[PDB]
Amino acid sequence: MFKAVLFDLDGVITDTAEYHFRAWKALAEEIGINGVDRQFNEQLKGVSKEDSLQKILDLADKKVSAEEFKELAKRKNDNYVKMIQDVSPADVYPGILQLLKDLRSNKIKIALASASKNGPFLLERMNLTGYFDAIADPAEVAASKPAPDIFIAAAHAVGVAPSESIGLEDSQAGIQAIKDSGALPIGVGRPEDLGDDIVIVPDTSHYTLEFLKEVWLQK
Ligand SMILES: O=P(O)(O)OC[C@H]1O[C@@H](O)[C@H](O)[C@@H](O)[C@@H]1O
Ligand code: ALF
Ligand SMILES: [Mg+2]
Repeated sequence: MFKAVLFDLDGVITDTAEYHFRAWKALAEEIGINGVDRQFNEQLKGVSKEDSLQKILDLADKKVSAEEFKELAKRKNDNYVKMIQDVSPADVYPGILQLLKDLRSNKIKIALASASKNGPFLLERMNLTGYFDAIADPAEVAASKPAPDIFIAAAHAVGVAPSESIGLEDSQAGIQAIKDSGALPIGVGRPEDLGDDIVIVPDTSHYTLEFLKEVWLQK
């Protein structure tokens, strides 16, 4: 039986992938780049703040100064941080709170494997901090998603091997990170976005302990 679950945050625990998208799209447009639509945004999910900005600049073969790059990343973060101030426990996605309770009651470790530097603040807004045994610090890993490092760090932080863990993700980059960590991925979203080669559920209500057990036994 698996011994840990490694959670992505944005688009898994709550609908903040939507807010990252809106904030990045707004930034892109301010700089005259119009290609950040929902389809392109699938390439941005899971990616660090700096890598996100770079992917956007690349879309338009645009170069900015180092000073401008720093200011643009700050402007997007400042906007995003404003957007999330009113997040509350009411915004926890369906199933997630119950899953945390059920994991905790079955002595399964719970770790956050988020790229977001806003992760701790969001878990506090949602009254979830006390369910997490560890939060992997995304500033500490030498490499970000789709590198596996953040998932490996999350597993190690709760004393479990990645191979004894499930990872939950909504992104292409994050699914790849889980695969390369040795943990078992279960995605949430559309197979058209996340692939047909892993288990994908259509919405978070499917993330029950019963189902995670259902998947572990088979794969
Ligand atoms: O800018 P932050 O809060 O550090 O977030 C980093 C990344 O965190 C990931 O969880 C999101 O999927 C990305 O969209 C985001 O860019
Ligand atoms: F959506 Al995340 F780390 F929270 F990629
Ligand atoms: Mg996500």
